[PDB]
Amino acid sequence: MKNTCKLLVVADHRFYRYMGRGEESTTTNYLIELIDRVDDIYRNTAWDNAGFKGYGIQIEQIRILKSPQEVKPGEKHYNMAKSYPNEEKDAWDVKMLLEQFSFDIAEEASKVCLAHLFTYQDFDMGTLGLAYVGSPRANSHGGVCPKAYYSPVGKKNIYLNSGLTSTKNYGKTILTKEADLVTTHELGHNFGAEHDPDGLAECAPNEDQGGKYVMYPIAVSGDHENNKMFSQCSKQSIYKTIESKAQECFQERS
Ligand SMILES: [Zn+2]
Repeated sequence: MKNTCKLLVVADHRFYRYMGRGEESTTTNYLIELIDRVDDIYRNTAWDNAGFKGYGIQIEQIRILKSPQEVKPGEKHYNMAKSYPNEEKDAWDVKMLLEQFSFDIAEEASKVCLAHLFTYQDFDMGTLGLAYVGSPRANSHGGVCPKAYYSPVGKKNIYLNSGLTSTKNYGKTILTKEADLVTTHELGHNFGAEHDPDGLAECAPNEDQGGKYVMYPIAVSGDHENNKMFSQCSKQSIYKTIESKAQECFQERS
């Protein structure tokens, strides 16, 4: 039916050079494969533990920004060669970066269920990504489905159906299996999931119980059985969002 959230996938010049080897083919295939692996997790998840399954993601359009964005003095762009505010770090403040991407990609984002940015930046405090949390409410801007949000400062309409993933952490490239989980997790927020309560052991098992689920606030290793699965807490939240938003912007799988 309408069980697929089409994506606008964007790779900046950093991801192109460091993850893609300066090759459009390589960068492109990497993203295509990663999204498909993430899609397997979503598609096989039974949100109602019964029959509400088969919902996933699929790339609608891929954009590879081979080189940085020629910028002028006092202006900033998410694909600009240098980082903001501290260029020396070559890693933006993740929050400002997600907002900038949303501002600059507004036009295209209005045409897709979700827009996701892939970069290669070593964000402070082991941060690997960020994304706006979705909601079942139609007038709630964040997450799945485009809903114009007038940005007082931006002086224009933007869409908060976005998120980003970085495959660099502590000076090195993270593992492929870790990359898959960062994106699953960020898309998870987009799909309506909040962080698993570090209290309710039902949603945050001990290592001898299979480990944490993908939406735990501290990045899982991906070594354990539960690491690439959504908890009950996440299933309930995402089910709620999907139930109403799927009718809103989900399409059929191509
Ligand atoms: Zn999170």
